[PDB]
Amino acid sequence: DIVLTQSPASLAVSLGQRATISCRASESVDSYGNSFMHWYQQKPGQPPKLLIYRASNLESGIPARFSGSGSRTDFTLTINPVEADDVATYYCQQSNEDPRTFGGGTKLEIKRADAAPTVSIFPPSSEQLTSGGASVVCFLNNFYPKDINVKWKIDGSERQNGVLNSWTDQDSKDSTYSMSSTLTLTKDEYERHNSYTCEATHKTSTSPIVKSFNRNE
Amino acid sequence: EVQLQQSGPELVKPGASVKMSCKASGYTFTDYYMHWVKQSHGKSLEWIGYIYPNNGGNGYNQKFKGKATLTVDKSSSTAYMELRSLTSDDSAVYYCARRGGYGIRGYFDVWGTGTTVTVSSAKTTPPSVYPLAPGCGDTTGSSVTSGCLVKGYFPEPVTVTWNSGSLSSSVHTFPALLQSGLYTMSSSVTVPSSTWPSQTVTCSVAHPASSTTVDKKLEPS
Ligand SMILES: COc1cc(S(=O)(=O)O)c2ccc3c(S(=O)(=O)O)cc(S(=O)(=O)O)c4ccc1c2c43
Ligand SMILES: [Zn+2]
Ligand SMILES: [Zn+2]
Repeated sequence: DIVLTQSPASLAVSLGQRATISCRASESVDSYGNSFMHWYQQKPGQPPKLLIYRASNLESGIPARFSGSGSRTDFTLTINPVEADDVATYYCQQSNEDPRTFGGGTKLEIKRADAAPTVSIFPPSSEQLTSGGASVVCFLNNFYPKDINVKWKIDGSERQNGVLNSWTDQDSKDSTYSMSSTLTLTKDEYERHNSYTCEATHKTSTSPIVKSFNRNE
Repeated sequence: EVQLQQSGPELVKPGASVKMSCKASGYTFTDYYMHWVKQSHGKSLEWIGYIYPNNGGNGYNQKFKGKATLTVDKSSSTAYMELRSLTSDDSAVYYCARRGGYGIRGYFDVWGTGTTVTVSSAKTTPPSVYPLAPGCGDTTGSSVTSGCLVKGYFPEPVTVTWNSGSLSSSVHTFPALLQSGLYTMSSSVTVPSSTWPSQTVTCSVAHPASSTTVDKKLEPS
């Protein structure tokens, strides 16, 4: 069956710049003078959407910043210029022979200036404490690049595990990311110690950003 | 416009079946081939098979032969896929898509809204919703981040809205993660200091799978 290999798997491009996305098929996908390769855009959360068909034809309603070239085995999707809401995964697909097959996708990331997180920390709610559980939560908001470490400290000793980190997809307007980090304890372990800290380490500073609270106030 | 509306999320036990639908509008259902496509979280797309409504004929990816079955209801412009002997391998998003172009080798010009299938033994559980507000006596500094932690529910998903959608631009939704076989997600909103707490803030959490909605007022401790 025809294998499509896209590259890169992942691509960071600045606003206003040109993105180049490749797809190579293991067999020629040409027939009757055409190249049966298509490109789709998928924004996260959403169905794919047709950008280009038969290698180079622009689907209607799709802006001319998107263009496709190539024939036989090598194909290119170009985005030019790239805009903030192009954050998506792009997929090539052949339909020259059954079964139709898809490349593994290329995830387009917008490259923008560095931005430090805004960190907020929150103790367990009295509601949760009544259940006998205890989650401490730390929001790390509007940062770039995506790469960030959160370190949890309880009275100055570091805790893993019980930590769940979860990032948003890159914002399609400001191109930043947010993260939440949740440390889950038992009500009893929670009530045993006093000081809780969420430390965010990011390339914006040689210096961790710290937020803390003391359970007894 | 051409629309393909797909049936809602489905939770199915291992070994059971599921049947899902795709309603066409804005065009002649009987005039187009309908294809189906599997997307497993949230990466690779695989073509399943196709069906001609009016007529028709159908065909499958060999990988999906034992597994999938395509049917149509022409009277009601609805295409159907049924999946049998489900494994966690079949937990995925399924799309229907219209085939365009002049031929058998056509591209897909419209995609349906996607049906999410979870294959699991874990029981439907509603979420606990806890407020996330300052704090320890003081607010700092010029903007205030509030949140709701939505915890211990199954299956996915939930929807969190803030002041019935009045807060919007500031909302961050954090994807759900599975701990101890239950889901936890959170959502934050940020408002101006000068506004809080005088202007009250409520997160509403919907878990359609358990028909439960919960509102939480973001009181200060
Ligand atoms: C010389 O044979 C041609 C020519 C064209 S052309 O319009 O671009 O000249 C075709 C244009 C489009 C074709 C299409 S498409 O509209 O679904 O992209 C499918 C097929 S197919 O091989 O019969 O499935 C074709 C089979 C043969 C085809 C063409 C298609
Ligand atoms: Zn071949
Ligand atoms: Zn944001």
